[PDB]
Order: sequence, then structure tokens, then C-alpha cells
Amino acid sequence: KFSAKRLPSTRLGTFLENRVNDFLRRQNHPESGEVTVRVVHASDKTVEVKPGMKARFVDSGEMAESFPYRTKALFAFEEIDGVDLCFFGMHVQEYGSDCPPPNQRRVYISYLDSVHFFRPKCLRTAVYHEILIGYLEYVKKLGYTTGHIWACPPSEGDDYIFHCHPPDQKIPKPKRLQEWFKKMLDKAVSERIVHDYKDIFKQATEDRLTSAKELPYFEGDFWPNVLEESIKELEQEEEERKREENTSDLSQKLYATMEKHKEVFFVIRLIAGPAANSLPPIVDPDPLIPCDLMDGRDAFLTLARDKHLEFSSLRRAQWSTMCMLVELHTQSQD
Ligand SMILES: CC(=O)SCCNC(=O)CCNC(=O)[C@H](O)C(C)(C)COP(=O)(O)OP(=O)(O)OC[C@H]1O[C@@H](n2cnc3c(N)ncnc32)[C@H](O)[C@@H]1OP(=O)(O)O
Repeated sequence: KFSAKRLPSTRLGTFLENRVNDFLRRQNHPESGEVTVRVVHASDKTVEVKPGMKARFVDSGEMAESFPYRTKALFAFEEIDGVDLCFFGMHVQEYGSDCPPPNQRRVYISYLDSVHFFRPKCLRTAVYHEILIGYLEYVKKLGYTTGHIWACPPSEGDDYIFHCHPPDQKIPKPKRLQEWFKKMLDKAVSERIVHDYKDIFKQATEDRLTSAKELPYFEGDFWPNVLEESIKELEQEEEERKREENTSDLSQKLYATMEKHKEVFFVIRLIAGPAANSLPPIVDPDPLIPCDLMDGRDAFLTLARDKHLEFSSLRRAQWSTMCMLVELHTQSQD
């Protein structure tokens, strides 16, 4: 059988699905189906500091040339009338206790995506939030201190994870998506999972950040590109000065840009103050899960394209879910 449930379990996946199914049982809605959450990829990776920042801080011995992290891909499924439906996916970057600052004990959501067929409709958003809150709860348990979220909605005709969304599945505007994450985080705060959360500018300001080398540096995130762009801006400005003499600040730029886009970037403190400073090493009890299909989002989108796996109607998404689960089961076995 190539079911979602028969996908190999992990502690993380089991923690999340139990949280979700406990929630659903409390709601006692006759339309809800059993939810399955599976981690389908886990591997060690490194994020490499880009040239501009490398020249300025890395070659100086001030900053690590790269940061080690574990990427995980997980999916949530709802079984309904005996049929599997993949309705939520997320990739995360987890920087461990052995990671050098400024990244140590941080988690970053690379991206998340959904297709809006969860049944019942009235519990869909609540279920998304239970998954995200459960995730924050879990990594907090392991000893990660801080979560990071870029509230970036996809551009028109862009799919983060699932190929071909339903035409009538609306894409939230920035403000709506921002409020969505705030509602999730506020619930996590009420449950004493999250200590507090701030926009990136307020956080930087309070942490007394003085140098770009202090800003957490994640794979594919907004800020590494802002810093490269900024550093080339400084390079151009130096050029014009040289022109002025006839021989033809970074922290200021970063703070300006942070303030401009602060609403879009959440810094989430799981463990604050003291307890954060005398933590044991993080030991993740789940094994690595090699799965080339799910290392980052590109491979699955390509697979979907090639085999025509759309998630554009309930029935189409269920069929694509079968094809997805078949691919995952077969790539695993041999
Ligand atoms: C993990 C990250 O860092 S990546 C950033 C987030 N990922 C994405 O934006 C990818 C694509 N978006 C999605 O998958 C989904 O929108 C999610 C998972 C983010 C949230 O899904 P939901 O819980 O259903 O909330 P969403 O804000 O999309 O929609 C809720 C309601 O607002 C409506 N809505 C959404 N966008 C709009 C819009 N632009 N205009 C008017 N209404 C809208 C929905 O139709 C829905 O209405 P309903 O509840 O009456 O049915």
C-alpha cells in the first residue's frame, strides 16, 4: 500500500499529527478526517556567505564562511472518504547548537504552501496554525531558541510547492498574510510556547546590532541578497568618490532597509533571557532521510510538471497525491 500513513514515521511528524488530531477530536466536527504528517526529507546542508559579505567579513576572520543546517520537508495529509489528500507542505532550515553565530539554535521557514481542500472548510486555517504552532513547540523542546519567518506571498503564477493551485484559491496580500502569522503567533504566545515576537527592525534595535555580520544568514532568504545589493551600492558610491578625486555605511543601509520592510519579517523568541544561555547540546532523535525528490522545492515542482500533477481541484489533487505518495514510497524502497 502506498498510503500517507504507511510513509515512515518520525518523532517530529508524529508530534505534529497527534497535536492536529487532538485538536480535531476536541472540535468534534463530523466532516473532519484523520490527519497524517510526514517528514519526507532530512539532510545536512550548508549556506555559503555570498561574495560581497565574504570579502568584507569572512576573509577578515570576523565571520564564518558558511553555516551548517539541516533541511526538512514535511507534508500534511487528510484522509477523507478513504482517500488521501495532500493539503499542506513546508520546508525548514534548522541551525543547530554547533552552528556558529549569528545562526546558532535558530530555525527558519524556507517556504510553506497549501491547497484549500481541507474538510471541513471552517477548520482549515485552524489546522494550518496547529501545525505551525506544533512545529515551534517541538523545536523549542529540542533547544532551538529563535524562529524566523519571511511573510512573503508568491507572485502571480508562482507555486511555492504544489504545482497548479486551484484557480479560485486566492493569494493573500502582504498585510493579510502578515496578520495570518500574527494570529498564529498570538495563539502560541497564549500557550506559553512563544515568549514574544518582534519585527526584524525592532529586534535588531533591541539586540543592539551594530554590524551586518550579526544578522542571521539563511539560505535563499531576503537579507543575504539585500546585503550583496547594499555592498555593491557602497562600491558604486566609492566609485563616484574616486571620480571626484580623479582616481577613477553598511549598517546604515541595513537598518534603513529593515525599517522599510519590517512588517514582513518576524523574529520569534522561543527561549528568551537566561534559560537560553545554559542549554545542553541539541540532539535530534530523528535520522536523516535522503530523498532527492524533496531536497528543496524545485524537484517536486519539476516532477509535477513532467507528469502533469495538478492540485487544481479536489479530485485532481487527490490523484496527484497518489502519484506523489507512489514516487516517495518507491524512491525510498528498492
Ligand atoms: C512559510 C513561509 O515563510 S512562505 C509564505 C506563505 N506561503 C504562501 O503564501 C503560499 C501560498 N498561500 C497559502 O498557501 C495560503 O494562503 C496560506 C497557507 C498561507 C494560508 O491559508 P488560509 O488559512 O486559508 O488563509 P488565507 O489568508 O489564504 O485565506 C483565508 C480567507 O481569506 C481569503 N483571501 C485570501 N486572499 C485574499 C485576497 N487577496 N482577497 C480577498 N480575500 C482573500 C480566502 O479566500 C479565505 O476566505 P474564506 O476563509 O472565507 O474561505
